[PDB]
Amino acid sequence: PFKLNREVSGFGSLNRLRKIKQREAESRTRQFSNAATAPVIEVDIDSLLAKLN
RNA sequence: CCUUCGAAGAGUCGCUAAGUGGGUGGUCCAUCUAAAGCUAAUAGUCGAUCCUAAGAGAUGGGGAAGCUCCGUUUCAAAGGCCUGAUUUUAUGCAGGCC
Repeated sequence: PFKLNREVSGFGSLNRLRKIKQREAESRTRQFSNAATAPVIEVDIDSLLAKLN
């Protein structure tokens, strides 16, 4: 398995607000319906890996 | 016009208060509302210049209505220097000496 890089790494004020903004966008990209018939969520891996590389 | 409400200056008045309270007058009555404020009518070479001596005298602080006085290192945050791969949640100075 590949060792990727986390999006925001730090706890200073700038990094803490980066974390806030990154979590705020996670409520809209990785949605899970908690249902048996939930679809498998597929996203744009190219952009994410651009963030994680 | 109708209806529902309706605060009031304390080390102050007089050691130290009150809220139909209080202040001042009159032989019970009369009159005002303090302790807040505004408002017109011939020298690098000789000396000084530099250094400190007895002493004087700022700052810190204190007294006095004040012009000013006391006190000279005093319960003052009274200033200089050095080191470092750039300082470990990521490039907002850390440590040391007198």
